[PDB]
Amino acid sequence: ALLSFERKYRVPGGTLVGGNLFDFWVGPFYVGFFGVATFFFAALGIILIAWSAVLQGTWNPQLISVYPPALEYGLGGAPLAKGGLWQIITICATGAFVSWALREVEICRKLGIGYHIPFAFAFAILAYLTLVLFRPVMMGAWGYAFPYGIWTHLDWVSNTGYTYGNFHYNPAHMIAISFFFTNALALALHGALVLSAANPEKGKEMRTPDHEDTFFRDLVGYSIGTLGIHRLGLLLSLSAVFFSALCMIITGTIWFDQWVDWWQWWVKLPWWANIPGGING
Amino acid sequence: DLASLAIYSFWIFLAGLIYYLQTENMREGYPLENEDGTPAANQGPFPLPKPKTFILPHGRGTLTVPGPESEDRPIALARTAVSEGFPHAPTGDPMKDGVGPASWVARRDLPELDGHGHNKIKPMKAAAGFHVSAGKNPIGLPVRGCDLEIAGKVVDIWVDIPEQMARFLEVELKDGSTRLLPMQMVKVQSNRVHVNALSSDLFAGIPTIKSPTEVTLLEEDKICGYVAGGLMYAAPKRKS
Amino acid sequence: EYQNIFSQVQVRGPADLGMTEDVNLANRSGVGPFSTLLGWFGNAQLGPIYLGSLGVLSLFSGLMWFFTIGIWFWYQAGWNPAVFLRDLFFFSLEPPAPEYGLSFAAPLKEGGLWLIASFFMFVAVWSWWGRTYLRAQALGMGKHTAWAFLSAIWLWMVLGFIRPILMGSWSEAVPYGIFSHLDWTNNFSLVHGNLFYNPFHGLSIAFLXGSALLFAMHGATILAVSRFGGERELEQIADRGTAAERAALFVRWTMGFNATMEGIHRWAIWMAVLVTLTGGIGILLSGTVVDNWYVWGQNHG
Ligand code: BCL
Ligand code: BCL
Ligand code: BCL
Ligand SMILES: CC[C@H]1c2cc3[nH]c4c(c3C)C(=O)[C@H](C(=O)OC)c4c3nc(cc4[nH]c(cc(n2)[C@@H]1C)c(C(C)=O)c4C)[C@@H](C)[C@@H]3CCC(=O)OC/C=C(\C)CCC[C@H](C)CCC[C@H](C)CCCC(C)C
Ligand SMILES: COC(C)(C)C/C=C/C(C)=C/C=C/C(C)=C/C=C/C(C)=C/C=C\C=C(C)\C=C\C=C(/C)CC/C=C(\C)CCC=C(C)C
Ligand SMILES: CCCCCCCCCCCC[N+](C)(C)[O-]
Ligand SMILES: CCCCCCCCCCCC[N+](C)(C)[O-]
Ligand SMILES: [Cl-]
Ligand SMILES: [Fe+3]
Repeated sequence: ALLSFERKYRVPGGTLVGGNLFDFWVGPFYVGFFGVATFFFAALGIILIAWSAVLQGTWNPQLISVYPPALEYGLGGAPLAKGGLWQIITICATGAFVSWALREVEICRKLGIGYHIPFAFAFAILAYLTLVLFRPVMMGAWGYAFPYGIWTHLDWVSNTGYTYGNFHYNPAHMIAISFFFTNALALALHGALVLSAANPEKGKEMRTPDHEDTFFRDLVGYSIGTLGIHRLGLLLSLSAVFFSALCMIITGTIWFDQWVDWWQWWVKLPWWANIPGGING
Repeated sequence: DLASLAIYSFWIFLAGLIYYLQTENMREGYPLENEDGTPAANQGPFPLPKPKTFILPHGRGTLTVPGPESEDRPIALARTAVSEGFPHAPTGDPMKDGVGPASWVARRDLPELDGHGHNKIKPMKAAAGFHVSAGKNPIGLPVRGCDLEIAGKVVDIWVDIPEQMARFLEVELKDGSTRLLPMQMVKVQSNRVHVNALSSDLFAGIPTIKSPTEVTLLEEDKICGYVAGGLMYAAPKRKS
Repeated sequence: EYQNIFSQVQVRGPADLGMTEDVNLANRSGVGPFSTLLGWFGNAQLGPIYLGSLGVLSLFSGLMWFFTIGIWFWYQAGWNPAVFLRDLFFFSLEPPAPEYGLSFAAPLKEGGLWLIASFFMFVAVWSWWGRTYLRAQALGMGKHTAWAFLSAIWLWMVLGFIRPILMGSWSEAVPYGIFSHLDWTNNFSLVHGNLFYNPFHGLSIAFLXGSALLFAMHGATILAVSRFGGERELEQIADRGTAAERAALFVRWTMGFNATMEGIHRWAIWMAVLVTLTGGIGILLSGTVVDNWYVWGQNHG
């Protein structure tokens, strides 16, 4: 079934691979070559997750976990039962993620729009690959990577984090946090502003961008505008993830001591390092 | 305990909230249709919402949604397969016909107004006080197609007055007529404006507007659409 | 292929004094300057801002809060500008000791100040809230910004006011300090038995991360369809055009469900406000009702 305005858009073409073979929809879903790949890597990856659950001895989803190899195996392979399944599943996860991004490109071409969405999505693939691929390789084992389980992946964050003290003190963590916070502020503001102009005081006509821009200027003296806000949101959230991967690529590779102590470079600056009083000395 | 209460209450409120959100996004394009335009049998899980009515400013009537959905235009397409789910090939020139990435929508054929009821977009030559403030001024530059051939010259910028941004390049063609080019679809360079989406032979094909100083919403969609369609359809004439 | 992340040309006209509606124009400033730097990303125009009684009141007490904290940072630094710049992150204005409970009888050097600056902040923020409501009312707009703002006020109120009063001591509240408010956070989690077991924490994280995903998509899409005039989120509601049609079709073809131009902004406002709404409940219940989220999690309830 089709949206009331949709038929005029379901034209042939735009594919990257395969020509007109997978150029079709199933229900609302566009397929394409990379729809097939997505479903392949996803179906294959799901099977191995259930296989991992057979060997583990549990079907409870709050207990299924698929752990990386032990540190002992370094960056080599390991038995299916002892870390190899995470290795296959991880390859599949990547396959499914990259085919998802690529399938989105194909959807974009048919529709004649910009590629901004898969581009944004590629930053999230970056983050995933930092955690399960770039950081482990540099550190020298797959063991440094996180496990595929609901609550156990949360134990990894707590344990990785707490290994360097309070992880709060990673300076890239701090920046990454800030962008994550500002994006939510900007999202609530954008959401509220559009709705407040389309949905005014009862009985009044719809407001105009004019009203939206006047509201911001009246409130903080500056209005970024309606194109600027989407520029801003795309950019805020893409930065958040970027500094996340960054705080995490430098941890255990070029900085492995405690993160609170890194700040001592500032305090030992020589022109005040030995001045007495304050908190330090 | 009290926290267990808290969290069930929340997961219930969260389930009604998603239901609300889901039905609010059914206010356009519904009910679903078969590819022949009759109503589909399977309309999905949630019902349609209680219609809402917007009051359009400036005495422009109302809009009530969900409302009756007619394309109000002709669709030049034919089926390619015997079963639902495949593409629909164009039966003419998709760029002229307005299908695929060249589609437009039958929007009001009036210009969007600002908060004061004046035309929101004016050619700069009629926008008092307006000038290029930063960046390269495109006015006067020649316009180049994706086939590396020259199609026209920029003779004005069409500007959003309340938002103070450039929105169209008014391009003059060889016969003396002009056309609007979406500003998002040109690359202004030191010695030219480059248009990746159109070869030069397709510039006269850009839809024209009916008044030299105003562009209407239909007009905006037809122009904009046609330019985007060249990305797919004018590809038999493009190099790097 | 130009991407629309920066403007290629900037146009300028007269400064925009703004819509009037029921606004008292005696309280709008002169238009500030025009930033060309800002003009590549958004609007070049700075000002005019609107200041009334609530504006001054908020801005006044907003500074009084800020100054109190920084006055105590100099006293901590022993007035040496060099010490100040060095230990700036390390200074901290702390709430009264537990001994003083909820009384205001605390000495200046041991709380009291924190209570002064806390009160000034409390006046500044609520002032500013009423300002967002009253600014919308003047333009005849909905009060969505003010209700959404209330959800951030929720968490803040819980962290330093509601939860301290419920615990019975001002000491439970957050201090004023860069590195010191970080430490309060870690600690809070440790004492209550790992906040990762607080289900409102894990939900509030879901919405955090989901707001980054949503604004990532919404922004990318509107840029992807600005060639059709999509950034014009509002007239596309009054009169759906092709920008709105293809933005809907991207998400239907990718992942199967529907998004209208207005409809997707309801997702935006709720995804965002749920971060602080859920989080506030999790911090409020922590230590009032629940001592140890691991132990609570063990009984699943
Ligand atoms: C005790 C734990 C430590 C700590 C240790 C860590 C550690 C350790 C890490 C972080 C990381 C992060 N932390 Mg920290 N952190 C702490 C305290 C905090 C506080 C806080 C209030 O105190 C906050 C707000 C944060 C915030 C953050 C972010 C900066 C960052 C997570 C986002 C991210 O990477 O997204 C990136 C997004 C992804 C990786 C997801 C990608 C999704 C993929 C591409 C697609 C998946 C599809 C899925 C399978 C689809 C399936 C469903 C359907 C079938 C379709 N931390 C404490 C002090 N923090 C992480 C980071 O920076 O990672 C790079 C990290 O590794
Ligand atoms: C990003 C930094 C850290 C990390 C730190 C945290 C912390 C801290 C928390 C979570 C939380 C969650 N994380 Mg984790 N998380 C990481 C990487 C991942 C990856 C991945 C890269 O593949 C995935 C799929 C998940 C998945 C999840 C969910 C179990 C949960 C809610 C996510 C959410 O709302 O997202 C935002 C996305 C949306 C709103 C869109 C919809 C996404 C749907 C719901 C995804 C479900 C995935 C499903 C359960 C598993 C995949 C299906 C497979 C076929 C098996 N995390 C890394 C290592 N994650 C929270 C939680 O409650 O966990 C118990 C939590 O507190
Ligand atoms: C080691 C530390 C603990 C931890 C302890 C805590 C504690 C403690 C808290 C959180 C909170 C949160 N944590 Mg946790 N958390 C950790 C691990 C994580 C990780 C992770 C490892 O990946 C992540 C992603 C998160 C994520 C989150 C957020 C979802 C949430 C804060 C929401 C927010 O927007 O606050 C930012 C917004 C505000 C605080 C509201 C501010 C509103 C006011 C009105 C602003 C006024 C500003 C004032 C006027 C100054 C203006 C100055 C200038 C004028 C500009 N936590 C570990 C487990 N976390 C909070 C929460 O809700 O928990 C449920 C919380 O209190
Ligand atoms: C970069 C900014 C933010 C962002 C953006 C973003 N995400 C996106 C997009 C964009 C722009 C999309 O276009 C795309 C999309 O379609 O969204 C609806 C997507 C998407 N973001 C998703 C999730 C997601 N995004 C996250 C984060 C973020 N996404 C960033 C914060 C997170 C977090 C914070 O943890 C998650 C979980 C999906 C909804 C979707 C991608 C769907 C996809 O790739 O589907 C193909 C794959 C499958 C259907 C399943 C494959 C299964 C595996 C082979 C087996 C499982 C392996 C996996 C490692 C198990 C892990 C689970 C445990 C860790 C619990
Ligand atoms: C340059 O030097 C000068 C002196 C000029 C200026 C410098 C100033 C400086 C150095 C400022 C630095 C400020 C900093 C570092 C601020 C940090 C603030 C942070 C991180 C705050 C975090 C959280 C705060 C919270 C949660 C506060 C909550 C408060 C309330 C909810 C209200 C509290 C109300 C109370 C206690 C009751 C008050 C009394 C009555 C009767 C209502
Ligand atoms: C988020 C803050 C945005 C910037 C706000 C500053 C702009 C204030 C402009 C007022 C200036 C008017 N004045 C006094 C110069 O005439
Ligand atoms: C929120 C602050 C963001 C402001 C961004 C300022 C970036 C300047 C970009 C200049 C590049 C424009 N140009 C044409 C020179 O390329
Ligand atoms: Cl910043
Ligand atoms: Fe703004």
